[PDB]
Amino acid sequence: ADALNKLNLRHTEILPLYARLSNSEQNRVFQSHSGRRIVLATNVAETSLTVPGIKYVIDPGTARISRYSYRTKVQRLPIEPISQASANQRKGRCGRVSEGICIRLYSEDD
RNA sequence: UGCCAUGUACGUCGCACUCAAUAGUCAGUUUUCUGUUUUUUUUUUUUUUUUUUUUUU
Repeated sequence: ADALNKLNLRHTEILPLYARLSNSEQNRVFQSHSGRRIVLATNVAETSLTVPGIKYVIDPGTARISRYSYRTKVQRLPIEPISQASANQRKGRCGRVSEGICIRLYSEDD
């Protein structure tokens, strides 16, 4: 968000979404606008909220995932590449209203 | 308190100071660094920093 607001794209506003987000802000994601909104979201939008009015989707293929190992006896949440099913879900999150394009910031072999 | 017999033997002398000067043996390639003063103090205690994610009579 700071990088995009430093970029200052014309007729474009920057909109976040995550789990700890305010209820009012989560409704402001849902409300209308004028122009283009670049939404930066997480597994919340991957799974639950179904943010509307999205044309294209960027998948870096990256998510923290909870984990619990026997050596450390402690819950961790490492940064791991998302699955094929997670990639397919993030891909399908954009073809709701019209034609969708999923730009994945990694390789097809990967 | 009177007397004491006669002749009877002599000379001259020495001492010192000393002694010097002597044989043969030629030569050693070119070039080089090395070098000097001056400000001096070198050294002084620090700190809290980010967030997958989702459900429970």
